[PDB]
Amino acid sequence: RAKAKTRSSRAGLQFPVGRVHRLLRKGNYSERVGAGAPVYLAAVLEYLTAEILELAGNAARDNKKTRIIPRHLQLAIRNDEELNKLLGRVTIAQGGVLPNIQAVLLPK
Amino acid sequence: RAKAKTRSSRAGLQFPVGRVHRLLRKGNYSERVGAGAPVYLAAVLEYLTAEILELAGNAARDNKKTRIIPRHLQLAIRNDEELNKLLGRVTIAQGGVLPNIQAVLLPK
Amino acid sequence: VLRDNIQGITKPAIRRLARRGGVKRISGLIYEETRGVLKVFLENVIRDAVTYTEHAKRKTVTAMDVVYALKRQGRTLYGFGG
Amino acid sequence: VLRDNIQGITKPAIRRLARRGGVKRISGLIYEETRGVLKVFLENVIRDAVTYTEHAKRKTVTAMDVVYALKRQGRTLYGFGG
Amino acid sequence: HRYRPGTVALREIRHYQKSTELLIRKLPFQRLVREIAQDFKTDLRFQRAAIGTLQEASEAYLVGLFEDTNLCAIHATRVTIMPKDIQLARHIRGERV
Amino acid sequence: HRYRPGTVALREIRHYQKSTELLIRKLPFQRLVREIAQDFKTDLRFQRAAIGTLQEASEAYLVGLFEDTNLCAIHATRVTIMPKDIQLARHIRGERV
Amino acid sequence: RKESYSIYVYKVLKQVHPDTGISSKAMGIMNSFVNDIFERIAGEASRLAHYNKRSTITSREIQTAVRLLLPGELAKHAVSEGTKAVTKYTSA
Amino acid sequence: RKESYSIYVYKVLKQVHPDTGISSKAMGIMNSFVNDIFERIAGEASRLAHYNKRSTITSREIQTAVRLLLPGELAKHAVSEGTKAVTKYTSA
DNA sequence: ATCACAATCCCGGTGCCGAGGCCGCTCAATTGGTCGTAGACAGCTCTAGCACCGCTTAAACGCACGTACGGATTCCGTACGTGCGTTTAAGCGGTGCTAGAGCTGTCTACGACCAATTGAGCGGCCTCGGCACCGGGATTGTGAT
DNA sequence: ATCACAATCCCGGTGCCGAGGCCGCTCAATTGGTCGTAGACAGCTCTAGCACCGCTTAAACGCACGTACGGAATCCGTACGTGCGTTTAAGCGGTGCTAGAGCTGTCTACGACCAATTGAGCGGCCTCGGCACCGGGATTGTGAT
Repeated sequence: RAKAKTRSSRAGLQFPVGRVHRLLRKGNYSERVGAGAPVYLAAVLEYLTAEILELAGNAARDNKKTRIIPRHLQLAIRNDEELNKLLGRVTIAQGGVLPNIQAVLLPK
Repeated sequence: RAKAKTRSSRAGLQFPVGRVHRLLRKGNYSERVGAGAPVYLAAVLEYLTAEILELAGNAARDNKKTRIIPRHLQLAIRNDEELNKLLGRVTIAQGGVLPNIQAVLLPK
Repeated sequence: VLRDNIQGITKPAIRRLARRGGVKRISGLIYEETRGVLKVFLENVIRDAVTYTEHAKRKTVTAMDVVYALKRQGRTLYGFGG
Repeated sequence: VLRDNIQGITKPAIRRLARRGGVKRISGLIYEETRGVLKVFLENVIRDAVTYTEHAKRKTVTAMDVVYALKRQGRTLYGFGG
Repeated sequence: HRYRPGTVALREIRHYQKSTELLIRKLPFQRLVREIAQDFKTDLRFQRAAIGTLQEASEAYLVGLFEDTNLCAIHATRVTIMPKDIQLARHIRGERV
Repeated sequence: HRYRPGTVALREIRHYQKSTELLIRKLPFQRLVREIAQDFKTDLRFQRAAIGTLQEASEAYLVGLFEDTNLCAIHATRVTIMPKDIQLARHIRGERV
Repeated sequence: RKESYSIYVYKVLKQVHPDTGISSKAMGIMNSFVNDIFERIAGEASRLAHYNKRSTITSREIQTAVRLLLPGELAKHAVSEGTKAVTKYTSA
Repeated sequence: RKESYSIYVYKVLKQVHPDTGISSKAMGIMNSFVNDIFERIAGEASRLAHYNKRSTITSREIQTAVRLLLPGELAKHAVSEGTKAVTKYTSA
């Protein structure tokens, strides 16, 4: 036998290709699962995770914070158009809201 | 070997138990399908069909017609509160709308 | 190549659609706004329908592609428009 | 037998919820209407959650039952509360 | 002799809420659909029933939107629907605004 | 000396939109949830996380509803939200009304 | 050789309103309705099975999914019909 | 022994923000997000296989589901990343 | 523009509890080989989508005209917001008791699988019955008289 | 209040095409036997949900007071709706051409499955450091002047 290599490392990914394949097989999605489908799915999931964490880290740094909290994820999602469109029907627990006051309610 | 008898006739149904069982089995819904599940599902589908057809036939007879058309189905659905809740995100082709004029727009 | 067909949705057609919705008086600026809204809705539905068509390796958009695309938007349609 | 706990949703709490919504001025009839709206929302979520609990043959409503019920309502929730 | 403003409008409301036929003409709508579709793929063909289904869905969507818009206009104590009414109705529905 | 009406309201809006904590007290909400649930099944138990999750979802729902209600009140050229604003917002959203 | 519920819908129509016909457009509407309700119930039953780590869809899953999907009076009457049909089928 | 994505989310986080941490509640949010996107993509791919009478979910179905679900530039970049990963995997 | 002062931002200076690292091991991922079938691909037929054209007539368009409606203005009465002293009950931390959630082991009934039988459903053909249309008449409904 | 007359309901009378009935066949449903395991049930542990209670102190409540806002009434001016003559292009029917939808047959590469191997991740413990909070101090936002 050759030295074992994870399929994630073959595809250059951090998300686990094997676990994605196992979840696809056991989820009653189809009778058979092709070889490239778990790789493609892991790649897409990793990309979306990276996008959200980059935006949330920027939001955390803007507040001089080191750790990301749910508020930073909420700010990242609601301030970015595509993420706000994808996550439109989603509530973030302890995310709060975007600061927004209607102009007619301001003084003078 | 006895004479064949349909599972619909055993359960006293008009909807086909065998076709429902085959559709459940091939729909990637679960690994296994119980004996009573298609019978129960067929009974429920038949009951809902009968409920809708009764209301639509009442509407057609109220319109002095002997044939049910999509307008009658739309009238029956939108006038029954339960069916309106069930079919609230559904568009009926050629169904039209419920006649409704707001009171403020009426004359004098 | 087709161009500027949104104006084929005429002012009287929009008036008829408003009448079926119970509208009694219509502002003059409503017609362009309605055209914009229709163009956005159609763009989304048609993009999804063409995605379904392309996945099937077809060159013809079927009515079933349109019914799936409408089911994606949360706009389930019973029957077919003909 | 608990009774009339809807008044535990006090007027100051409703005012805080409206302030997070950006409301500046609140009519006096808003509080009872808000109580009704909240009761209806809770009734529909709790009915679905109790259904999920009873299917599992459990006697204890878990957080996951509530999460699934919110997913029924089209109210997907990420994370959890305490 | 002539009718007061709104009498013909009310008659039209009763007539069009009574009926079920398509309110947009078929050839202009078909041209619009093909012009939109040419941006996503070139040399696309359509079944007739596909364009018919698209028109049915579009007209239903527009009629529902006009119902909501009319509610907004009445809420403002007007009887004329205005673009701000459409904007409000679409925002509350969660649409692309 | 005394603040004019609306200054404290604008301060409160800024404060509560800055924060993320729960705005309904926990014990009354938990009593409400238990009272509602007794009508579906007697002698139910609740995980604490279950009630917490319910409170988070409920407060999010009410805040979104109040945002839509505020839009309706402003559409009517008002600065005060009224029950009719809530009714219109819920009707446009597709709720039970 | 396409599959439809047309003959069964017609049978139910003949029981419910014996003298009433139906147009082919209305029969297409009915077919769409039957297929949509089927997909809703089956998907909710599948989710119920997956949540509880079960591998079989039984009448219990169907009953729970119907209670989840159907509102109010409809759910109670449909549950009554399903239970009655299962009981009659088991005694056969 | 429940399975979550915390270790891979943390790895990606250190890839994009080396100096940035994350709290456990934000990590729970991230786990919910990954699970939700997985369910959406897999369900759309299963529908695509069923509509075309195919028994196998391949990378084509995943790509079409990605185009159906993700809006705009997110879809374009996600498709690019998936294609690159599959190309790298095939040459291994 | 001035002035008072409450609210708000800024800069350290700690505590504390949770984020993050370390380690043993077990259980899921990986490797290699065998086999059957899913689907990729080619080739063929024949449907249905597109182009185009000429006529007819319903629909659209442009314009005149008047009035109904939208929007601005004013006025007023009270229902709201703000502040403060008093009462309430939420939150917290501790304790005790037990329902029931989660797990493990046994075994058996149920559902998959398969081969043979067979009858229900579907496609095509055919013929009348429901329903839209038309015209002549009575009903009713609107706006100036 | 009345009337002309326009919109609308009644009452039949031929057409006409779609509904619905009928028949042969094929392919999906049924029946009977075998067997593997999913799950029903029992029994056990020990987690975590519930009840109760006493203190602290923040929040809720009730009331006074004043003014900002909602609602009503008035007015005006112009942008709507309605009617009519002219233009436009939709709809229809027919003809012709061909792209491509749908099906069938062949074959082979891919994915399932199984047994052995091993390393990735998970739970548990441990420890420092990020952040919350507090207090002292400077700034500014708000209201009367």
